Amino acid sequence: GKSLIQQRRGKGSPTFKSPSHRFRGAVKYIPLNYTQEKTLRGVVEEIMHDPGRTAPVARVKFENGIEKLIIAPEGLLVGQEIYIGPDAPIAVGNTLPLAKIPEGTYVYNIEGIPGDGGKYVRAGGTYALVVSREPDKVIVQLPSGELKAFNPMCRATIGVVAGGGRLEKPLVKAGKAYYKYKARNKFWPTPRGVKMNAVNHPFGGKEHHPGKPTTTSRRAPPGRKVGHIAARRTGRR
Amino acid sequence: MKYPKQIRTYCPFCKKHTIHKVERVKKRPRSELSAGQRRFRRILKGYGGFPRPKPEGREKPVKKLDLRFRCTECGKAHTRGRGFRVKKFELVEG
RNA sequence: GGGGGACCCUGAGUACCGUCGGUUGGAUAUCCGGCGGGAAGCUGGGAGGCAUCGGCUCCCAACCCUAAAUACGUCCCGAG
RNA sequence: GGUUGCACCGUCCGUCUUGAAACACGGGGCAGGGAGUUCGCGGCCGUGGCGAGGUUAAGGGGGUUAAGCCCCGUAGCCGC
RNA sequence: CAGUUCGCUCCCGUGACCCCGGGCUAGGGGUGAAAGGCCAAUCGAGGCCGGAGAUAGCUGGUUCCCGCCGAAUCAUCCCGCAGGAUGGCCUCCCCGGAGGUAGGCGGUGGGGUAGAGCACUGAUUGGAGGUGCAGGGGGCGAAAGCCCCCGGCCUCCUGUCAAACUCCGAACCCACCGCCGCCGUAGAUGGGGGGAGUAGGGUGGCGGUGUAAGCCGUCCACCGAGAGGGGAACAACCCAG
RNA sequence: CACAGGUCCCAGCUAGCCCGAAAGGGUUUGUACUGGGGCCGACGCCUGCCCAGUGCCGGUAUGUGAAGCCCGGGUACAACCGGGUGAAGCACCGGUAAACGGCGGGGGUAACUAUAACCCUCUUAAGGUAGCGAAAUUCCUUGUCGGUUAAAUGCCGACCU
RNA sequence: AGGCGUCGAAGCCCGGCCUCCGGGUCGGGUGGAGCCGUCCAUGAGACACCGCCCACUCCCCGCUGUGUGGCUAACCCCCGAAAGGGGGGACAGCGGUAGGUGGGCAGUUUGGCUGGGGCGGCACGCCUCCGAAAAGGUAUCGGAGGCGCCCUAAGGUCGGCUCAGGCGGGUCAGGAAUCCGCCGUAGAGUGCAAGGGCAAAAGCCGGCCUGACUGGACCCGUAACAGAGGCGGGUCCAGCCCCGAAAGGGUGGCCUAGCGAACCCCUGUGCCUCCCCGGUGGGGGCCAGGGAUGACAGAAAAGCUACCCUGGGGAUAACAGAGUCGUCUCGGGCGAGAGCCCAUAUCGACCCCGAGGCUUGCUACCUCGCUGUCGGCUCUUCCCAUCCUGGCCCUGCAGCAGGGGCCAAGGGUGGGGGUGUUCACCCAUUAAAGGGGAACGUGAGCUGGGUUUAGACCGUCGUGAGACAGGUCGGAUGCUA
Ligand SMILES: [Zn+2]
Repeated sequence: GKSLIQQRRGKGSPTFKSPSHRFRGAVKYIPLNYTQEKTLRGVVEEIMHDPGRTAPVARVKFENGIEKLIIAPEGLLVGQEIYIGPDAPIAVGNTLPLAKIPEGTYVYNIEGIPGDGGKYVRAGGTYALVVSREPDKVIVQLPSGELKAFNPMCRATIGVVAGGGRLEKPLVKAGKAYYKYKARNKFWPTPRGVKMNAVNHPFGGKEHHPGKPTTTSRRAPPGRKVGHIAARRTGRR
Repeated sequence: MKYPKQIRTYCPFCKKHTIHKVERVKKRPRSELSAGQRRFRRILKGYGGFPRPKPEGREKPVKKLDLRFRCTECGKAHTRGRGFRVKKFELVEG
C-alpha cells in the first residue's frame, strides 16, 4: 500500500519541516561556567512575541556584555533587573540552582542536567512546584502531575510563564485555524483514515468503519501504529 | 480382533515348524545420522521458503498391522506375508 | 668445490576446531566471509574425499615476482 | 486473335467450423520484401570405404600467391 | 477554432482569496480539505533505455506443377476437459515363405432380447369354499364365555401386469470344424522399421431420457474429404461414384 | 471531503511517533496551555445494558517453552541419545466498550373478547433505555387513516406490524 | 549370639539441644561394677558389635551460576575550539547467535465435472441389479442400492445332523417359555448390500490345527478387440507342516467391494561396500513388512474487483432471431347437473381432440476482430379471434334494453391524476373509448425518466477487502450519403 502521514513526516520534506527561520532564536541559559560560583545581573531590554513559541520572549543584556533570549515570566517589566547565580534573591525572573529554592515555590525552565540549557516547563501559563530538597535530589511536581527528581545543581527560574489561558478563547474560524497552524507548518487540515482508501490506511474501505479493534499493540511495526497505541483503557471513565 | 500370542509356524532359519511369539513393531523417530535427514537439514539452512511438502492431517482411518514373529528356538524374527487392517488388535494367550 | 657437528634459524589471532550466511558437482568429503575459541614452531609441522588410532607415501602454508604458447579488434595488409 | 449476340449452365477468393454466397472473420488497385533456419545429442533409412577391426581429434612437416593439395598424428571413441 | 473550445444562463469576488519569479519533496516513491485524485495530452504504481526475439495450451499467416495410395473426432491416463501421452484407423521401405477368410451351405457349442406366460418375487376386480386366526367391533352373558358380522390367511373360479419377474422362448449374433466362393509364390495371413494426421463431428435407422425441440449411446450407410443426372432451389433423399 | 467544537490514547526528553543499509536524521531555534496518534463533527437536550467473543493493558504463583550451559550414557576424540536450568511468547488471572462489535428466545401471562400493559423464570455476557419510525432504512407495499385533486404508485400529518 | 566395661559400667540432679514434648542424643557432677539377647513374639531383629547406605537439615574449604545493593576505570550523553568539567554506568549502545510476535513489506495458491457460470451434488476410487439392443463392447448431473469394515474364528481339514413355516397333541404354559408326531425343494441360513452357488452342504453342532507360511514360475482382469506403472485373481514346482483310515483338501473368508507411485523414514534378516593399506565408531547398498496421498495413475495452498487489464470464445449465458408449445390465448367432442317441466335461452362439472406463436419457459442452431436496451414522442403499414359504426339468426327476445352466435376490416377507437413505467387503477366525456404483427416496427429521427460502469448515503450479510434480480442523489447519445 501507500505511506501514512506519520511515515512521510520522518523524511523531513518541506511539507513537514519546521520553518525555523521566522523565529527569534533558541532560548537557553548562559553557560554554566558563568552561573556557577558567581551571580550576574541583567537588564531586560525588550519583550517580544515569538511566532512559534506559545510564550512571549524577552531580551536580557548582562553585566559581562552577553545578550541572551529568555522566556519572560508573568509580570516581567521592561528595564527590570534580574539575577542569575547561586547568590541571587528569590524573586520572579531570577534563575537559581534548584537546591536554593524554598519548598512550595513555582519555577519554570528547569534544566534536565546541570548546564544543559533548560528543558522542562517552558510553555505559556505553566509552572512546577518545588516539593522537597535533599542533598542527593530535589523533587519537583511538573504540569503533567509527575514528581520528578532533579540533580540539586540544575538551574531553574522562579515565576510562571506568561501567555497563559489561551485555550479559554475558541478559534471559531477555520481560517483562524489555518493561520495558527501555518505559523508553525503543522499538517493541517487533517484527513480521516476510515474515509481513506484501503491502500492508504489500515482502517480504510468503502464502508466507513474500522474492520479491526482500534487498540494497537506496542509491538506493531512502523506503518501499523494508528489509533490508540498501547492504550491501557478507552472510553469515558 | 483377537490374535494368538504364540503360533506354530515355519522358521526360515531352523527350516522347520517352531513356536513363534507374536510381536508388534514399535515405530521410532527419524535418525539424525541418516543421509536423508542430513540432506534435509543441509537444505533447510539459509534463506528461502520451505523446500518440502507439508501434509497436514493426512492419516488413514485404520493402519495395517506390522507384525514380527520371533522363533523361540533360534531367537530370530521374520515377517509372515502382508499386514491387514483391523481397528482393534488384541493379543490373547490362546 | 667438497666431508662432519652435539650449536643456531626457517612466516601467529596464522593453520586448525564450533556455529551462521553465501557459493559449489563437492555429496557427514568444495571455496570464501562473520562471530566465539586457538597451537606446535625443527626433539617441528601439513595432505592422502565421514571421524579417530597405527603403517606407508607425498610435501614445508600462513611473504613476493615471472616472458612464450591465450582473449579482443577500436585500427592496418589480404581474401570471399 | 479482339469485341459482341444467342441457347444452356454457373450464388466470388482465403480461413475457423458438422455446416459459408452468407446478415461470421480477412479481402480499393499495382510494384517490390515476406515466413521449417544453425548447432549439440539420439533413433532410422539411401549409398560408399574398410572390416574383427573401424576411425580420427588437437597438432606437426612438405608444397603453394593462397586457408586449396600430399603425408604423418592411436591420445581418444565405438565394437570384439 | 480547439486530442476539452464557444455562447447564453449561473457561482465566489477582503479572503481557507487570485497570480508571478527564485527554491525543495521522485516512482511501491512523492503529494493528496481523501476523488485512487495529481506527479509534462500517460497513473489501482510515471517516462526512457536494457533483461527481450520474455512467455501462452489462445488468434492470424506459411509462396511451383503433375503422379500413386489415402484417414480420424474413440478407448485408458493426466489440476485433464480449447492441451498432451499410449493405443486404434493412413502411408513408405524391408524380411518370411504356404497360407488366409469379408460372403455362403451343413454341423458341434454359447445366449435369455422381441413375443408370450404366471411355474418363483412383487402387483391386481369381484365371487365361492375352508380356517378363531394376538384380527377387531357388536349381540349374549358378572363374566368365564359363546352367537353374529367385518377383517387376516390358504384353494378354486373370474378380470388384469412387470427395465431392475421367468415354467417357456425365437428372428438373430458369436466361437470352432468340413466344404463352395474369393485372395495369395507377379508373395497374402503374419513380423520389423521410418513418417504422420486424428481427441468439437453432422444426417439417417435403433435404444435410454425429455411435453417437444433437444441431450446421451449405438449401426458405418451418405456429407465431412465427393464430381455428374434429378427432387424448384436443398449436405444428408433418388440414380451415380 | 474539510472545518471550529467534543472526547479517547502514547510520551518527563537519551521520551512518544517516524525515515534509513548504516551513519545520522524529522517532530526540534520544540518541552504536557506541548509533540504525536484515532473517532465524531456548529449550536440546544442527551449518550442506557453487556468484558463471554476478538483486540489492547497489567500480573504471571503454576504448565509448556529455542539456543547456550551442567550432569549421566556413547565415541581411544566427535557425531548421537536421556535428564536438569530455562527468557520472551502462549496457557492462566484481572482491568478496559466516546476499543471492534452485541443488546434474541421461549414458560407464560390472567383479568373484559381481542389487548396483555405493569409482572415472575430458564438457555449465553445482556436482552434495545431516552428518542425516532412504510424513513436516502419497510420485503409484503401503491401498508392503513386524514389533508391536498374531479381523478393521487406523489407530497404532508399520524398509527406501529 | 555374644558384646561393652580402671581400653572406668548400673540408679538419681539438673544444663544446651533437635524432635511424631513419641521418645531418644549429649557436657558436668555424688557415683565405684555392672547393662542388653540367644531365650520368645514381629511378614522381615537387635537400641550385641563391625560396614555401604536411603529421607530432611546445617556447618568449614573450593568452584559454579542467578537476583539485589554499592564503586569507577571501559563505554554512553551534555557544555566547551581545545583543555577540561558535569551526568549515567559495566546498564545502554554495537557485533554474533537462539525463540516468539509480525499483511508493515513480498512471492504464491485458492482444483475439476457442470444442458452457460455460481450455490447444490460427486456421476472425482470401488462392488451388485436393470439401461445393454439373447457372443463381446457400449454413454448421460440415466434408474435401484452398497463399500472405506469385521472375523484366532466368521480361517484349514474330518465326523455327525438338517432348515423357515404349518397342522394335530401336551402341568403350570396363554399368541409367544420346553416338548412329541407328521407334512415341509429350502418358502431358512451364509459376518455384512445385491446377484449367483450351496440340503448325507458351502448351512447347524463338535474334534484337531494355523497353508492368513517360506523360495519361485506361467497365465486371465482392471485396460474385449488394442498399448500399462500399481493392484486383485487363477494353474502349478520345491520346502516345512495341518486335518483324515484313505482318497483327497489347505497360498485366508463360497465368487464378485473393504483401498494407493516416486523420494524419505521405521522394523526384520542375512550379505556387499565407504577414494593408499589395516582396526574401531558411524554412513551407503540388495531383499522383505509398515507410515498416504478420498482431487483416490498420488502440487503442501483463502477471498474481492463495480478502478480492473490482456488473449480468445457465438465450442458458452442475458435482449432479439430460429425449433417446441409444457405454460399462455382461443376453439371443438360427450353431456352429469343448474335452469318451476326442459341438457343444449344461458352456464356446463369429470374426461378427451385441436388451432395461434400475441405470456412465460425449455434447447443452444446464427450473431461476442462489437447488429447500441425499457419507456415516451414522430411517422408508415398489416391480421381478425370485431369494441363502435353496416346487415342478420336464436333467446328464459312485451317496448326500452340485455345474453349467445353469424357475415363484415371501409372508417374511428380520443382527453386527463399519481407512477420511468408497458400494464393495471381512477376522473369527466363518448357510438366505442378492441386485442395484436412489422428485428418485443421505428435512437446514421428525437428524449434520456427506468435499466447496467466509474462518486456517495442508508439497511442487511461478511473479521476484512467487499457484496446485495434492496432502496436512494448524480452521471456523455459521434455522421461531409
Ligand atoms: Zn528358528
